[PDB]
Amino acid sequence: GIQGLAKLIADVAPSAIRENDIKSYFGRKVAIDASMSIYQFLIAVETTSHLMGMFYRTIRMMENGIKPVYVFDGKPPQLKSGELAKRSERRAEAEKQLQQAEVEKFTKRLVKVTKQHNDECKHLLSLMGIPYLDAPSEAEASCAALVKAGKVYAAATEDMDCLTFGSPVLMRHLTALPIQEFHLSRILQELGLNQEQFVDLCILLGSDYCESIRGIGPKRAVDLIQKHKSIEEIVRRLDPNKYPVPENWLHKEAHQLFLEPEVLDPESVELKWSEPNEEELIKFMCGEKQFSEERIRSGVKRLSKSRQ
Ligand SMILES: CN1CCn2c(Cc3ccccc3)nc(=O)c(O)c2C1=O
Ligand SMILES: [Mg+2]
Ligand SMILES: [Mg+2]
Repeated sequence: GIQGLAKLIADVAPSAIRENDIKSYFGRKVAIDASMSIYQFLIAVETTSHLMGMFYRTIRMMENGIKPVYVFDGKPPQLKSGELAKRSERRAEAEKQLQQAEVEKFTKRLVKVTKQHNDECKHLLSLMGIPYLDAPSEAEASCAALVKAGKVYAAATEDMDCLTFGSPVLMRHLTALPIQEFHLSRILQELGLNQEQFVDLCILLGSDYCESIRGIGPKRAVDLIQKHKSIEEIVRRLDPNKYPVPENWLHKEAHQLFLEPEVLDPESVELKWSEPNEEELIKFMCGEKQFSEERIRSGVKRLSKSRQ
């Protein structure tokens, strides 16, 4: 995510954020960041919470006429050609910050979406008749591309860096309370920045891909981006003794990653929603995952009715 982005937009561009009832979305298609959704199900208060949340939160969407397409993460982006970055390195950064102390905040970040979580959620979605795509890299980047192409109305994720990846519309809290909807065009207009400049502001705010300048906070960053437009222009004017830039700063590699990310082909995708398979759903959820037969049978019934 982008450190303090949702709070900064609430201060500078409040009219880009709108809170709406889930009843206002009947008939809409959304691209859900499945990796972040599974993560959110695992951290809420062996485990089957990933399947429980996937089954009941998807049935709720279908009961409110929302048609979801789940997008799963592929390989992590590589910023340098010499090194091999792994998503577990971010969880290692979260473990250092945890033992220092916001204690609960860093405890959530340790949680891994395992191989078994992804495969069992894709198995559940197939039985339910819900389509899913595998993104070549970040699912939030592919959710944004599906929106730009007009394939779906919005990207549904808790990840603010979906705006950084260019998603025109971002819906938050769909798998949780009203839906929080962000409009990128309105954000860019109120800040007086184009997408390239917004990506550099997000870098200075704090992203998962590189460091941000120590000493330059959120208000100072907006100002410096409004005046100088780029990070290369800001660094060439900062006092190197007052504000030293990070050593071996990957800000250029992070910028390219956000502007031209590796995304799925939206035209290769032919979205279909099909009838749930009740017999195979009971055998998997109850027979294999020890779920209550009556609670599953009831959910499948609500889901079948939602289509017809
Ligand atoms: C599958 N997950 C796991 C959680 N997650 C987070 C949350 C986080 C932040 C920093 C280190 C670890 C996890 N931020 C993202 O930016 C992000 O993309 C994800 C994600 O997709
Ligand atoms: Mg992210
Ligand atoms: Mg993600």
